[PDB]
Amino acid sequence: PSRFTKTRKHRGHVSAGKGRIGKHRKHPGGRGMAGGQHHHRINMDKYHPGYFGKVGMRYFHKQQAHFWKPVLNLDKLWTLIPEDKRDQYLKSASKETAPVIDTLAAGYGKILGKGRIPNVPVIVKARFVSKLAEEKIRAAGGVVELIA
Amino acid sequence: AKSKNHTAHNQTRKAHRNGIKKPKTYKYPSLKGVDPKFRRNHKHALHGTAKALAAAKK
Amino acid sequence: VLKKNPLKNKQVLLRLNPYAKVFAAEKLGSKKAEKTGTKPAAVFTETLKHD
Amino acid sequence: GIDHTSKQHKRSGHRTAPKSDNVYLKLLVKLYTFLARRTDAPFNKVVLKALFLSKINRPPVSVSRIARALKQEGAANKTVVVVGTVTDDARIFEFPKTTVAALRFTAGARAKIVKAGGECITLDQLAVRAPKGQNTLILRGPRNSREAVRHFGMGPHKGKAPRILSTGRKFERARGRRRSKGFKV
Amino acid sequence: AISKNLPILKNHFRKHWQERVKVHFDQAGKKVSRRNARATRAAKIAPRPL
Amino acid sequence: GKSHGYRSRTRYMFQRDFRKHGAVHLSTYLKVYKVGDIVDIKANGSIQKGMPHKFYQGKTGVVYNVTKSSVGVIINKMVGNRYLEKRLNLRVEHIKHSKCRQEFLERVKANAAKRAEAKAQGVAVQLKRQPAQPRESRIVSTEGNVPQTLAPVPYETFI
Amino acid sequence: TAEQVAAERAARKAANKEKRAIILERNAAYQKEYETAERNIIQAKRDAKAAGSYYVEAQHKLVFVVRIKGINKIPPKPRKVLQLLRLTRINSGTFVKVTKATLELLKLIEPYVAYGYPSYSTIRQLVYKRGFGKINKQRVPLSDNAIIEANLGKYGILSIDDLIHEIITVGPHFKQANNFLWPFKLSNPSGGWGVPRKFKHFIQGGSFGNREEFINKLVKSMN
RNA sequence: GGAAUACUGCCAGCUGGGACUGAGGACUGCGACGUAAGUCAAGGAUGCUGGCAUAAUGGUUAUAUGCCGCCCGUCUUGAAACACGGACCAAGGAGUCUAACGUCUAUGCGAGUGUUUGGGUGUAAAACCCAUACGCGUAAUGAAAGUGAACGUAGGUUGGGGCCUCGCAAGAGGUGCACAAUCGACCGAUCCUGAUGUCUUCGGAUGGAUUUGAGUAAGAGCAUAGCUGUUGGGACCCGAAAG
RNA sequence: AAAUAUGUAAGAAGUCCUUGUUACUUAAUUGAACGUGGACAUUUGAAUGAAGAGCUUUUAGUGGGCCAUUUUUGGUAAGC
RNA sequence: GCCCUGAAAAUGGAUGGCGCUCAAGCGUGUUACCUAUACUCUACCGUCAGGGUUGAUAUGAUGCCCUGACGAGUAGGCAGG
Ligand SMILES: [Mg+2]
Ligand SMILES: [Mg+2]
Ligand SMILES: [Mg+2]
Ligand SMILES: [Mg+2]
Ligand SMILES: [Mg+2]
Ligand SMILES: [Mg+2]
Ligand SMILES: [Mg+2]
Ligand SMILES: [Mg+2]
Ligand SMILES: [Mg+2]
Ligand SMILES: [Mg+2]
Ligand SMILES: [Mg+2]
Ligand SMILES: [Mg+2]
Ligand SMILES: [Mg+2]
Ligand SMILES: [Mg+2]
Ligand SMILES: [Mg+2]
Ligand SMILES: [Mg+2]
Ligand SMILES: [Mg+2]
Ligand SMILES: [Mg+2]
Ligand SMILES: [Mg+2]
Ligand SMILES: [Mg+2]
Ligand SMILES: [Mg+2]
Ligand SMILES: [Mg+2]
Ligand SMILES: [Mg+2]
Ligand SMILES: [Mg+2]
Ligand SMILES: [Mg+2]
Ligand SMILES: [Mg+2]
Ligand SMILES: [Mg+2]
Ligand SMILES: [Mg+2]
Ligand SMILES: [Mg+2]
Ligand SMILES: [Mg+2]
Ligand SMILES: [Mg+2]
Ligand SMILES: [Mg+2]
Ligand SMILES: [Mg+2]
Ligand SMILES: [Mg+2]
Ligand SMILES: [Mg+2]
Ligand SMILES: [Mg+2]
Ligand SMILES: [Mg+2]
Ligand SMILES: [Mg+2]
Ligand SMILES: [Mg+2]
Ligand SMILES: [Mg+2]
Ligand SMILES: [Mg+2]
Ligand SMILES: [Mg+2]
Ligand SMILES: [Mg+2]
Ligand SMILES: [Mg+2]
Ligand SMILES: [Mg+2]
Ligand SMILES: [Mg+2]
Ligand SMILES: [Mg+2]
Ligand SMILES: [Mg+2]
Ligand SMILES: [Mg+2]
Ligand SMILES: [Mg+2]
Ligand SMILES: [Mg+2]
Ligand SMILES: [Mg+2]
Ligand SMILES: [Mg+2]
Ligand SMILES: [Mg+2]
Repeated sequence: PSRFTKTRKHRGHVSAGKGRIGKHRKHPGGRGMAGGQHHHRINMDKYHPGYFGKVGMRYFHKQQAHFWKPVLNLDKLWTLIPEDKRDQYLKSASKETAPVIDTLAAGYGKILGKGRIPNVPVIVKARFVSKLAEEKIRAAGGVVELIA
Repeated sequence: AKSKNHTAHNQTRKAHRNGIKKPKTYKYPSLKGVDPKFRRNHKHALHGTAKALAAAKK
Repeated sequence: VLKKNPLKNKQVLLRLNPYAKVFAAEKLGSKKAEKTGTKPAAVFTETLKHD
Repeated sequence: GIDHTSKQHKRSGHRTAPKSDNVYLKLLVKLYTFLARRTDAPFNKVVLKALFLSKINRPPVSVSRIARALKQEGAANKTVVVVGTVTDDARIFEFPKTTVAALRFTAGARAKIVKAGGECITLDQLAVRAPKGQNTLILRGPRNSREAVRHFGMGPHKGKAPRILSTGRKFERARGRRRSKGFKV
Repeated sequence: AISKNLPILKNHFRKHWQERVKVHFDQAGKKVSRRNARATRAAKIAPRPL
Repeated sequence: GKSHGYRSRTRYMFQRDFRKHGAVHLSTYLKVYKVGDIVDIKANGSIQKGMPHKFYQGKTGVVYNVTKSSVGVIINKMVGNRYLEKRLNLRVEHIKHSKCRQEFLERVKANAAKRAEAKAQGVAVQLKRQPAQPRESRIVSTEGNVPQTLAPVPYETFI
Repeated sequence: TAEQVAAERAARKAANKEKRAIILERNAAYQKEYETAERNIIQAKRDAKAAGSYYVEAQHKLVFVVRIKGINKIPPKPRKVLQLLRLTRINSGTFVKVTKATLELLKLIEPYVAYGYPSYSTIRQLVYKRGFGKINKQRVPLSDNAIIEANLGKYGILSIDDLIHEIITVGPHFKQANNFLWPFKLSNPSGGWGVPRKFKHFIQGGSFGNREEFINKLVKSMN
């Protein structure tokens, strides 16, 4: 709200809060990003290195989520199993009745290997796995089932 | 329209407003620029002395 | 609430440092030295009045 | 006149009450301004301060940060204080008993803590059990973790992180970032 | 101009944007309309299911 | 145009001492430098390699590195309103152990010892330096010494 | 508790009675310590004269300093020194221990201050009338001996004349005792400065610099 | 030869005249005088006496008298200026709103978070309710193909609040979150090493390197709101010669 | 070859004793770094002061200057 | 040394004026005296700092209370109204 605003406290002092020498004027230095390569160069490398010039390959008609492979770390994994149904398998570790986890169903597309999972077998099915994700699932008596 | 060219007038006053101090000392300081091959081998004396001091915890 | 000076107002003088009581009582803001007879050597006054 | 050596009428740079208006918070604050005034016990004097802090200075203590702090030797039976809120962490499985005094618990946090046979008490509940902080283990969250502080100190060669609204290549990635385009930071 | 350490914005308002501004005051209004026309379509469409 | 080259202004600074030109003696190469050592800097202009820049002339710093033919010295340089920290790579010909640092260590040893002997009598010490005190009373004697008394001298030209 | 109060209250009237007599014992002693020492230097001079020699005194261990310049238009160095000697407003004063390392401060600071050697008399009236102590940043008058003991007790010093003693004799805890004393806020001299202009040297025609013994007559009109 | 006196300094020696002040509002402190009862100038004034009632006193106003005081506003190193604007009065008259943001603060929930496109509903632009998605966040790195975060109690060292143990204390030992400095480990880029294998060109284990990254190493974010700051907008208000 | 200005030092991040690590280094259990264990806490290593120390984030105005002592360049000089 | 000459400009005028000659001039010394928004003590306002205090105890806990220090200000920042 305006009543809360400095321009109310400035009422009665000349020049608002903008000096007597330097004025408040229409665009000194120019509108927008003028002369990033000239009179504004310092600010534009420092605060913004990289800005100017090209790098890398063009790609015509790139369609986002051709590249849709959301990631899931072992770090969690056991979250994709309903809170309650979870301790069931957790206390009864077995290659007999190991919980099948469909990660594609959960919206992911690649299991990444960050973290530690407890030593309890799991059927993990996903498109794509990190080499270590597999190595840690296998470590605790599980497997990876590649799906699509 | 010639104008004043240069001076260091007041520049001392300005520097001493909140200024000088020194520049912050640290036991275990920055090994920036210290001889690589001295460093490399030092990594290993360090691995050892630690590893060695594990021979007291178990 | 009010700083009282001990060099006036004998009471606050006595609060700080007693002995003032004996000091005053035994004079000794005067008190005489004991007389002696040390006379200055002849060389001393030769040099005083020299040139 | 006086040759001053110091800025006159300078106020300490220190919060003196909470900024908040939370009635209840001013009561906790009223509690410990009494406890810290009328006891010694360093612990109170600390919490009384910690109560004034802003939401950045009170980053969340996690449930796993608690689980780990209890693995400290001679810790397990201490009661961990978190003048701030405690969140839940899906990533620990074994979570010990112990009683945790905080300001707020997320749903899942007091869930974990209780189901492990443990307690979740408010601070004034703590205050009565331990007027002097007996067996309390104060915990603070990772402050320098904010997305905000990534950009603090942004400068050439500072290694920090640009304020760039929308990232990728073509986004501040060329001149001044590689020896091949002008130079490198 | 360019100054301070701020993100580089790209707010496209150089074009008489004000001439083509659509504020949806009739959000409430056209919800009622949208209903007073589903009921009234259900009415004439007899026991059929819309 | 103005000129501000790297060795500008140093016509006398990087000059050799009078009748001390040519070959730098071998004491300079036999001295051994450890990290943490405190060294004075003073360029030898005949050793053009590994010279300090003219600023660092006469400055004193600490060794942070010992390489083959050089030491790395850390200098605290004032720039603006803050001290900045500088890494210098100087050949041994431009460096010198600091005497006042060698005196300090001598006084540390000296202080340990005085402390030994003292405690090996349980007695007190005073190990820290006091500054030059006033002066206690004296009695000058006048024997052989009857004060020759002086006076001011009249003006007198002599050209 | 009605018989526990007088039980502690008169357990303090007891305590206060003893301290009060200890002080007496000390103050009475100090007197003679002075009385004798001053006497000694007198006859030492008479004796050396008698034997045809010259007794020469010990150089003064103590000076008192009064800033007599205002605060503006002072050069950085002496300005700094003026502060480190706690003399940051006109007519304030402090005591300084004379050693080489303070002696050169007084040099640097000289055309802004007037100093010399304080008598017991002056040091006594200065502390009595104008002595305040520094406690928790605060400037507290020395109304009762309790205040000094509370703060200087750890060093000896548990009366005002204990303070005075530690000052005029200089020695052990001069640093602390003297720092305990707030800078003295003197008035302008009642009776004038005795000189047409103050900011020449005392030798040149008055004020500023070491006026030696003469400091006392000044400070007595400022006190 | 024996004195005085001047000069200088000291007295916790005595004492007269004048001036300004009288803050505080039970007690509590330190004392002092007393053989004691008790008294006191001892942590801030009381006593006695008088005067004023169409009045003493005080506020305001006018005038006189003493001293003092150039015209404001502005740009400016410098304005009372022989710089500009302004004869007088009233009413109008200038940092806004919006889209996207920085920092900080408050609040909700929290590894999540955002009901409002829309649907439901209504006492009808409100309030109450809601399914699927979507957005931002929880993954980085590389130009890309791509690959993708525990040797270790998620490491070592050094400070480190608080807590614990001993102590009557002082102090000593233990544990030490946040934060800081440093060494190391992990993921991607780069340059090497190139095992077991294979279809002889595929594959890329392992171990490295003064290289490198807006990373990892028991998550902090998402959303509403406010001040200040940012960009575009008529963009604080009024102003061209032009096109 | 001054005066005035000007670098650094005046300890716990220290000192000494024992001996552990390493692929560096040495003819070499030699060194060099970094440590374990032990010893010294009264002045722990000059003075004075400290109105507290450290630290982070963000943002205003400014970016025409002028004057005096001294030093000093151009100019006959200048309120240059 | 002081004084005299050297010593010429334009409205009428300036040791500030009057006026001053063993000065009310020049050099020097000695006392007293006058006077700033500065110094000393005290009251009051505010600012900052440090404390004390709701144990049950008529009406302000962001409040009451004790203590110390400090106060110039354009452009400008912030706060309280
Ligand atoms: Mg304002
Ligand atoms: Mg202003
Ligand atoms: Mg105006
Ligand atoms: Mg203007
Ligand atoms: Mg990618
Ligand atoms: Mg994760
Ligand atoms: Mg120009
Ligand atoms: Mg010019
Ligand atoms: Mg300029
Ligand atoms: Mg992150
Ligand atoms: Mg870098
Ligand atoms: Mg648009
Ligand atoms: Mg445009
Ligand atoms: Mg419409
Ligand atoms: Mg339909
Ligand atoms: Mg040149
Ligand atoms: Mg030259
Ligand atoms: Mg020489
Ligand atoms: Mg070459
Ligand atoms: Mg008189
Ligand atoms: Mg008088
Ligand atoms: Mg005189
Ligand atoms: Mg005069
Ligand atoms: Mg006086
Ligand atoms: Mg007298
Ligand atoms: Mg009263
Ligand atoms: Mg009247
Ligand atoms: Mg006038
Ligand atoms: Mg006006
Ligand atoms: Mg002009
Ligand atoms: Mg004007
Ligand atoms: Mg004019
Ligand atoms: Mg104009
Ligand atoms: Mg008008
Ligand atoms: Mg109007
Ligand atoms: Mg409903
Ligand atoms: Mg650990
Ligand atoms: Mg127009
Ligand atoms: Mg036109
Ligand atoms: Mg055109
Ligand atoms: Mg210096
Ligand atoms: Mg700024
Ligand atoms: Mg700026
Ligand atoms: Mg600028
Ligand atoms: Mg300008
Ligand atoms: Mg000068
Ligand atoms: Mg003529
Ligand atoms: Mg004349
Ligand atoms: Mg003359
Ligand atoms: Mg005369
Ligand atoms: Mg004269
Ligand atoms: Mg005269
Ligand atoms: Mg006044
Ligand atoms: Mg002010």
